[PDB]
Amino acid sequence: MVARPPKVQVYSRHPAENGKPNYLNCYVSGFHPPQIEIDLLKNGEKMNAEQSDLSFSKDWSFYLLVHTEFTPNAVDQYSCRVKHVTLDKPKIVKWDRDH
Amino acid sequence: MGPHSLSYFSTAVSRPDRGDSRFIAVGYVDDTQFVRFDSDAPNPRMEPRAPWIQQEGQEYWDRNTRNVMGSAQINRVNLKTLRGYYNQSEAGSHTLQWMYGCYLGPDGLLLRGYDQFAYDGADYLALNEDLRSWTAADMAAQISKRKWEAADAAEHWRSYLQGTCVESLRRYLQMGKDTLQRAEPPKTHVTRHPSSDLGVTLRCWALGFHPKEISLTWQREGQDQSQDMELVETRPSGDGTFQKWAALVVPPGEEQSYTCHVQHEGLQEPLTLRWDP
Amino acid sequence: EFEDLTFLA
Repeated sequence: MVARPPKVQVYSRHPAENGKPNYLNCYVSGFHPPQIEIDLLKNGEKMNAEQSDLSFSKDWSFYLLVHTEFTPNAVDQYSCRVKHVTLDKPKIVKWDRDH
Repeated sequence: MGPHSLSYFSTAVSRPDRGDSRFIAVGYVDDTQFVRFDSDAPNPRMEPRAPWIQQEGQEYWDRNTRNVMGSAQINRVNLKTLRGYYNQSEAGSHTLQWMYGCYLGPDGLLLRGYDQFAYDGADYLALNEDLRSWTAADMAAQISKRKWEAADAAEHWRSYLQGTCVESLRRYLQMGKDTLQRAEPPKTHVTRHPSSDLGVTLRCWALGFHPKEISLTWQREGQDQSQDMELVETRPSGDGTFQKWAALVVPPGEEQSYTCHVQHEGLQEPLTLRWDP
Repeated sequence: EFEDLTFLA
């Protein structure tokens, strides 16, 4: 069968408030085969973030959660970068407070 | 509520360049992961992933470790066998996935059991609802089906799913009662966002809820708006709760003609909300 | 509780 591309969402655990500690999540789902690179970035540089144990949904597609602590402010930008056989260049999704 | 369940999800990947494979297994009660195993880990063991399973003693951890180690070995052989059935090259990596488990009925008996396989993402072989026969997807899977018929594999599965699986599930529900048997309702609100047209985006949020099952819909004058709505996949917060949202574009000035509707087992009845600045 | 007899395909 044909490979299945990843869906990507980037979002905070709690509503963001500048100066308050929080957690930053990149949830990646719907993909096959399971080889994948998922990086959370701060101003375009890789963060050292924890990755969940590989699992899958009832349609056999894989999902992973990458997460770390952060303190949002008025300056720093965050994003998630994903590499997979279905993607001809890296998929980059920007974090904003409204999604 | 809905029925509780115990499930295990395992992934085996061949690695021809290394002469080996990697096996990863995870166990869940409902939406809550509670164990893992990874054959690449040094000194590999079945390991706790929820606080309430750490009360099990050494015999439990040794027994579960021995049994999942044995499955990792058998699934390494199965990768080689399936490459042969499909006459595939020895140089490529392939994936064999396995899911099995039990749902609990309101009387304490098995509601539904399952045991199924996929190769490279496609259904391969599955135990039928009767727990007494198998369904194969192609001519390769028929070979495996005949071996399992000859070995009476279904009798073994029937015994495990009606007995050990249900019994274990009931013990775990008691050990984790304060978290597993408690529902938390969603916190809800509607936001408004300027949008690229002269249309405005409304976004209905549900936050902090458990279990993961939820409905979010939009109406205008009793009329469902699903055909023009963006609904994101339900996503983990990271602390055992979930999030979801539903958004649509509406004409400017007309925002309060639209209502968001939320249903969740934590709610005493369904919620209606609107843009409420 | 993990199953205890994984079958050869």
